[PDB]
Order: sequence, then structure tokens, then C-alpha cells
Amino acid sequence: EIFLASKRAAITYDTDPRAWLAPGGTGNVVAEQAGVLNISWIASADSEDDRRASALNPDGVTMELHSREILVRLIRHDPAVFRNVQNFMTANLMWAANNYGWDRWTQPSFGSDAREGWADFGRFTRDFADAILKSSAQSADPVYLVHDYQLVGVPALLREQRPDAPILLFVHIPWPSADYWRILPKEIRTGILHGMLPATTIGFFADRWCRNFLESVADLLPDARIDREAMTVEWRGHRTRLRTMPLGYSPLTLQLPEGIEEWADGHRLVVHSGRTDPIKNAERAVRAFVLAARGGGLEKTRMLVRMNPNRLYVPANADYVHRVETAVAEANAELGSDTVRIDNDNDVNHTIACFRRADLLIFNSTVDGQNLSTFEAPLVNERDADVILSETCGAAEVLGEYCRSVNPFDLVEQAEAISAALAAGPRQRAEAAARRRDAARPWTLEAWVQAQLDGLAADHAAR
Amino acid sequence: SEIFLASKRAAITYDTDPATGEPRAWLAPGGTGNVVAEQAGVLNISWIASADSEDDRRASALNPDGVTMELHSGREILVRLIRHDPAVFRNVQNFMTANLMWAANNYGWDRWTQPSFGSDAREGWADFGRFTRDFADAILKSSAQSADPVYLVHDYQLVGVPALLREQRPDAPILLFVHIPWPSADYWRILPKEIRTGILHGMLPATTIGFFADRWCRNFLESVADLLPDARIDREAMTVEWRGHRTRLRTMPLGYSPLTLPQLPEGIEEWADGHRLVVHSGRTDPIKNAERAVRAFVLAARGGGLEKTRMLVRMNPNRLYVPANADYVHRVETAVAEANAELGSDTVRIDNDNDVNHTIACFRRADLLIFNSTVDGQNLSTFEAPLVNERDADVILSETCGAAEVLGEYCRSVNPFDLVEQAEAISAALAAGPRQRAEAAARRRDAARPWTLEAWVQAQLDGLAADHAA
Ligand SMILES: Nc1nc2c(ncn2[C@@H]2O[C@H](COP(=O)(O)OP(=O)(O)O)[C@@H](O)[C@H]2O)c(=O)[nH]1
Ligand SMILES: Nc1nc2c(ncn2[C@@H]2O[C@H](COP(=O)(O)OP(=O)(O)O)[C@@H](O)[C@H]2O)c(=O)[nH]1
Ligand SMILES: OC[C@H]1O[C@H](O[C@H]2O[C@H](CO)[C@@H](O)[C@H](O)[C@H]2O)[C@H](O)[C@@H](O)[C@@H]1O
Repeated sequence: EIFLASKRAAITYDTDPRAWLAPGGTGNVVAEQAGVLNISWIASADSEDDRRASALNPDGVTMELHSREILVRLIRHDPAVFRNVQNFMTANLMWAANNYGWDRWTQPSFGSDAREGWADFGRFTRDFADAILKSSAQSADPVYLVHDYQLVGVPALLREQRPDAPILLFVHIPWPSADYWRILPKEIRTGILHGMLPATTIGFFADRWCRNFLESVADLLPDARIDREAMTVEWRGHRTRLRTMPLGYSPLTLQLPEGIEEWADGHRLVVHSGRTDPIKNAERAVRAFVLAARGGGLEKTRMLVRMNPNRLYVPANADYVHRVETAVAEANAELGSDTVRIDNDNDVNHTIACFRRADLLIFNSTVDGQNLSTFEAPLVNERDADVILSETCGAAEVLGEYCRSVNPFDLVEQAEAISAALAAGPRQRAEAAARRRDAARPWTLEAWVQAQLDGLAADHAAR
Repeated sequence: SEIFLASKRAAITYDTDPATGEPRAWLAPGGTGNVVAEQAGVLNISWIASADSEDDRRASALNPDGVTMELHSGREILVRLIRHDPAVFRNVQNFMTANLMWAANNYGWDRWTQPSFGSDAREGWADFGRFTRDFADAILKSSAQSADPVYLVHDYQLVGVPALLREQRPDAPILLFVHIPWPSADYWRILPKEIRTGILHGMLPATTIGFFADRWCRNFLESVADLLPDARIDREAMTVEWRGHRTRLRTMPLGYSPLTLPQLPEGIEEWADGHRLVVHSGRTDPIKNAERAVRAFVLAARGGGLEKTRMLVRMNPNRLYVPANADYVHRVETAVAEANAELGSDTVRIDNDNDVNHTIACFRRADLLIFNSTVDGQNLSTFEAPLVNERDADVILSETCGAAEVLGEYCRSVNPFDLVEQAEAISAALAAGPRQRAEAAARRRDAARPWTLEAWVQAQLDGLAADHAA
């Protein structure tokens, strides 16, 4: 019997009664997993509509994915507990701590808010734990799949009630270096770990994340013993195993925005694509393109920055959008009017179409847990587009050889790579794109779900 | 042993001498070089460093191949000042500031918005190379007539020097000492490809690489392993095997120089009269964190019992204008004003001159000492202050200071980013009775006292030897 819980569900209630999940983001991923495994899933009720929906149906709400039909069991939290955790989680706290948003010299500075969110997080965690254990209460052997960085607190709680059941905690974001983790206040930095370690298996998308996690546990829990070879953690009589389970794309979930086809006609098209989130790094990308375009030969080339609006209420995300806009404008002032454009909407089909039309794809994240875009876009591109991929994406551990692996902070290197990519002829690119697509293709959602099960199974058996 | 010490500068002084109208050049004591002269196994010592005044430049021109300084104990040292191309020197200085290098090793970048490397990094890198060579050339050239020369290389700016020595002295013992932190592997990677590997290339050829703290060595090992797929690291032995050369990393903590150990700045005595004094002292550099300290102070005083309590921010100024420094000062002064405007007038004060006496007077007067650096290679103030404090002052110490690995058990140990913890620490420290404080201050001094400058020098000599022996 398999029980899967995910923090986040972006459902929309329109009329064809009609409830559906938004594509992209982790939510769709975990929902797809429920479809593969044929289960219910557990997630939180965000909006009032979600709260209303769960009240009417306690047994489960039914929604259609971007593909399939899944059955969610939403949780109604406290509307002040939950609203506050959805600040803690955000870059203000949790997001900034795992995706490297702090400079230390001037940010962060923790106060009373941190103790309060940390408490609310405890309530939010129990909310989830109680709800897993309940809907799994009539199960002789249950198997727990806990998905993500919000549900970090969860395994410790489950292990109390089900101390012999297999638990996988899977984190979809990076884990930072020990030194950076310590920035977090003491109760949080150890408390988070106290809740993760009781899991049978902790998984990430990349080795670097697993290594950083171990170094953290060794830096903060003295009565702990780690094995960098075995990727293991023994602590208070828990044996925890760390695993890399890379993920690429969903085969199933696979035309152009207004005026784009026209603007790009007879032009080489550079495409940056990513969420309105500072880590996607489109400011630096636009900057690096200007750098390439003074270095000439880039004529007849145009850049398109695809953004997907997301959490624009967090100052950072909206500042990122502003930084990017300013750069685009400055680029157009220097290189000539309409050289670069932004397209900032939420249509996932518009994005895939841009993946298709691209001559050069840039995925230069400052950091990224994986980046599924960098798998999808080659697998759909019809132009044999080159791919500039940052060394700091989890994906680079799988496709870095097959791509122009760049340092996301170096503009000169990013520009030179853009120049190189665009100077390559059709036959050179066709060749490269061919291999890229071969390196990408086998990393399917189905195959990742399998990797979770096979991993958990073997690790549970090695107790 | 024949010893060749290299560092950024050599502490020298000059007068006009009476009865000849002739310049006189001394060599103010307590220099790292003077201490090495005084050791056991060494026959003679030659010091190489950058010229940096019309005195330095003119002396170098007078004796281009070095001159022998006269020490106490009848010892002499050879001091060779390098006259670099000024433009090279200027750009290398800038390259070492928070504009680029300082932020790489002292954790100043948020990744999301800074940094963004341009052509400047490449220009700077090249000057760093030209400067590195200038040094390497000078070292070798004055160790030309030496059979088994021992090379001591100090300071971050001389990092590239070991590779350039081995090239010509493949069997010589070479110690490189780094006085600043070594950042995490993921953070080191932020640097542009040429620089991040470049630096490591120039370092590893040393026999021993030393830092002030374990965390630094570990972070360096993790960098190496992440960046040189050829290299091979051993955490247990703290040794690196790369291209047939085996490097050993040694943690050699330094606390203070006894030779360096006044009177309070104008108006400080009277302003602080019959008041408990909180002291924060550090250079005007972002990492010293003064302002998180002022904010933690407010947080503590708000909860009361900070009655009759006051706070002085000691700051040492910087000769150049570096933006990150200027912004830190703004941030501080804003925090100081918001504190005074809440706790009443003249509750907190900044004092901002360059005078090592005034600093010590402040150390002597302190009722509570704060050293909450965001990061710090060691922080030598946290040893000096307890050893000169006349009032059994407690110490709040960042867990991110190198010094914490030696003094953290003898101080109140803080996460320098957590304001609440810092405030609670301040409150506790100030609630203690004088006897409690006396005891904890005896222990604190007794743990600081051994870590002398001489003990540190010996640790290098001894460790380089042991490591050159395998
Ligand atoms: N709803 C929506 N989804 C998108 C859009 N563009 C891309 N996506 C999807 O969102 C995913 C992006 O994930 P990734 O690039 O790994 O970074 P993430 O944002 O952290 O998931 C991709 O798999 C796309 O299929 C868009 O404009 N709207
Ligand atoms: N030149 C100078 N030295 C100072 C001043 N204030 C303190 N110091 C000394 O500088 C040392 C502090 O160094 P530390 O905080 O470890 O970092 P550093 O600033 O890089 O040396 C202490 O031992 C003080 O004796 C000042 O205003 N000017
Ligand atoms: O601006 C550079 C600074 O370098 C030194 O500071 C380092 O060296 C100290 C000991 O020599 C350490 O205690 C300290 O942790 C390091 O930051 C120098 O002492 C400073 O004065 C310079 O400003």
C-alpha cells in the first residue's frame, strides 16, 4: 500500500463543474506520480475555493492533470498558520536558505518572526503527519512517500507511529553547503535535520545536494556518524541512506505567442525560459547576450525571455522581473529597437512552442535542484538548438557534457559561449543535438518513480 | 636553516637622523620576520615584501638586492622590498578588496544579484599574475646562492607564489599561510573558471598549506576535490595528492602578539562614567557585523534591565573608498541613530579613528565585549581584549570566527545572523554577578594566553619540517 503526500496543489475551478491542476512546478510532478502508482495523494488546501472544495468532499476531490485524472485528499489547515508557513517556505526563509539567496553581510537578520514561523511550521507538520497516519491507519504495511522541502518535518513524526515502515523523504530543491545552512537559526538548522534523518531514504536530484546534506549533518549533529562513500547517516540508532534519483521530463506532458513568429522571422532566436524567480538568472543572460553582440557576428539574432509569473508577491521575485526588464530595455537601447523581447504569461504551450522555435536555448540558473526545462526543450526542439546550461543545475550532472556548461556568474564566459553556439554550422549542431536528445531521453518520470521504489525497497531491506 | 619569508609588507620605520642629516631605517619589532630570526634551527633569514611608500621605494632603489636589518639579540635579517609597476600594484589592491577577492573568501555575495563577472575580472587576474611573478622572481633571486632554502610564504596576495617556486626548487620545503577563511566549495565555484582553478594550481605545490581554523582546511579540501578531478583528497590525513605532489594542510591558530600589549578617546571616559559599557571593535569592513550588534543590543535593552547600560562602536577606517565598506558604515550609523532615538539620546556612540591605543583602552574599559563577525579568518581582537580587560568583561563570539575553535567554550557563542540569540546572549552576559564573571574571565584568559605569535611561528617551522620529511 503506498501513501504519497505533496505540499502544494495549484487547482483551478472553472466550467467546461471542473477542477484541474496547473502544469509545471513540483505539484504536477507529484500528481503525475499519483497517476503512475494509482493512488490518492495528500496535499494542502491553499485558497478558499480549495477549502470549500475539500469541505464538500472529505473523501477526495477529483481533478484532471495536464495529460489524466487523479484523486486528491486536500487538508484544511488553520488559515493563519498556513498563510504564515507560506512566508516561511518562501525565499524569505526556507527558499532563500536552499537556493542561496543570502549575501550574509546584509541579509538575513532573524528576529521573533523566525521563532513564530518555526512554531507554525511545527503545527503545519503535525497537520500533515496526522493526516498521513490516519488515511494509512488500516494498513498492515504502508509505504510512505513524502515529497518535498515543506514536508521535511514529516518523517520523524511518522517514525514514531510506524517505526517499522519504509519512509522516503524526497527533496526537489538543492541542499546548500554546511556553512550556508548554519545561517539558519539554531533551533531551525538542527530541528529540520531532526525531522529528516528518521526517514529510511532521503533523496535528491543531484549528488552535490546529497554531499551537502551529509556535510551539514556532520557539522551540526556531533552525535552523528556519516559515511561519504556509502552515502549513509547513522544517528541515535537511525540508519539513513542518501540517494540521487535524477528526473528529466514527463513524456506525456509534452504554438507561438502573439507576434513572436513575426518578430523572429528571418532571425536566429535565442531563448531564455524560466519562472519569475531570481534563480532562473535571466538578467545575467540578457547581459551576456549584449556582451556577445558587441563582439559582433550576432547580427540577425534576437532574444526572447519567456517568464512564467509565479509568487510575484514576494519582493525578490518581482524585483527579479524588474531587473530583467531594465536589462532588456538597456539591451534594446544599445543593440537597436526590438532586438530583445519579454513574454511574461502562464501558458505552458506557448513555452514549449518557444522551445521548438529556438536556435539557442539558455538555462543558466544561479542554482537549481534539477531543471526539467533543460531536458524538455532539446527533446522538442526542431532546429537542433544549442543549449547553454549552468554548472549549478542538478541537471548538469546528467547533461553537462552534452551542453555548453557555463559558470552562471561569469558574463564573459556566458557571452563567449553564446558567440560559439551561434557560430556553429547546422551539421555541427545537428550532431550535438542528436547526442543531447539521447542523453536526455531515458530520464522519464515513470523511470524516476521506479527509482524511488527500488531505492526505498533496498534501503528498507538493509536495516 | 636558511629561511626566506615572503609577505605583503614588512613593518619598517624611518627617521631623519641628527648629526648627519641622514635617513635612518629601523624595523619595528614584533614583525613575523623578527620572530623567525629568534627561532632555533635557523642560520639566517631574508625577508621579501612589497614597497609601499616613498621611503620603501627609495630604500629599494638604494639596495636593490636587499639590505641586512639589525635586530636585538645581535641577529640580523635581510629585507628586500619589491618595486612593482604601480598600475599593477593598484589594480591588485583593488582586486583584493570587496570589489572582487574579499567577497570570495569572506562570503559577501548573494548569488541572486551579485556577482556578475565581466572583463575586469580578467584584467585583474592578469595583474594578479604579474604581481605573483614579481614576487616569485624576487624570492628565488635572493635564495639563489642557497643550497637547501626554506620558503615561508604569507598572506592571501602571495597565494600564487608556491607553484612558481617549485618550478625551480622542486625539492625545497615550502609553507604557504592563508590568513582569511576558505569558503565552501559551492561558494568558491562562484569565481570565474580561470581564477577558481588558477588559485588552487598556485597553492598546491606547497609542502604545507596552513589556515587559522579547521573549517578552513576542510573547505579547501572540498574545493580541491570539486574542481580538480585529477586531485585526490584524504580528510583523515588532511593531505592532497595531485600530479605526483602531496600537500599537507595544517591548522595553526594564532591569538595575539604579547609585544603589542593607553587612554580612552576624547570624551569617552566622561560619557561612559558610571555606566556599563558594551564594546564592539573592528575595521570598517562588512564582516565585522557591528550593526547586527547594535540591533541585538536594542532587542536586549527593550526587554529591560539594561539600566545605566551603554554601547560604543569602535571602528578602524580604511584608506581607500570601497563601496561595500561605505554601505556598511551607512547601515551602522542608521542603526546607531535608530537605537538612540528609541533608548534615549547618547545611548550608543561610534568612535572612528585609527589608533591602536584607543582600541586597547576601550578593551580595558569594556563590561561586555562583542565579536560577532559574519565570518572572520581568525579575529585576533578576541584574544587581545580579554587579556587586557580590567573589568572581567564577558565575551560574545561568533561561531564563524576562526577564534571560536579555540575560545568558543570560554565565551558566549552566537550565530551572528540571529538577532534574538545575540540579544539574549547580551542580556545573560550583563545579568551575571561579578564573581561569576571573574571566574569565567580567568578561564577565558588562561585559554587565550598560550596562543602567542611565537608559538605560532614555531608551529609552522615544526610542521613544515615534519611534512617535508615524508
Ligand atoms: N504553467 C506553466 N508552466 C510552464 C510554463 N513554461 C514552462 N512550464 C513548465 O514548468 C516546468 C519548469 O520546471 P523547471 O524548469 O525544472 O523549474 P521549476 O520552475 O523549478 O519546475 C517545465 O517542465 C515546463 O513544462 C508556463 O509558461 N506556464
Ligand atoms: N592599525 C590599527 N590597528 C588596530 C586598530 N584597532 C585595532 N587594531 C588591531 O588590529 C587587530 C584586529 O585584527 P582582526 O580583528 O583579527 O582582523 P584585522 O583587522 O584583519 O587584523 C587587533 O589586535 C588590534 O590590536 C586601528 O584603529 N588601527
Ligand atoms: O583587509 C584585509 C585584512 O587582512 C587581515 O585580516 C586577516 O588577518 C587577521 C590576522 O592577521 C585575522 O585575525 C583576520 O581574521 C583576517 O581577516 C588583517 O589583519 C586586516 O587588518 C586586514 O584588514
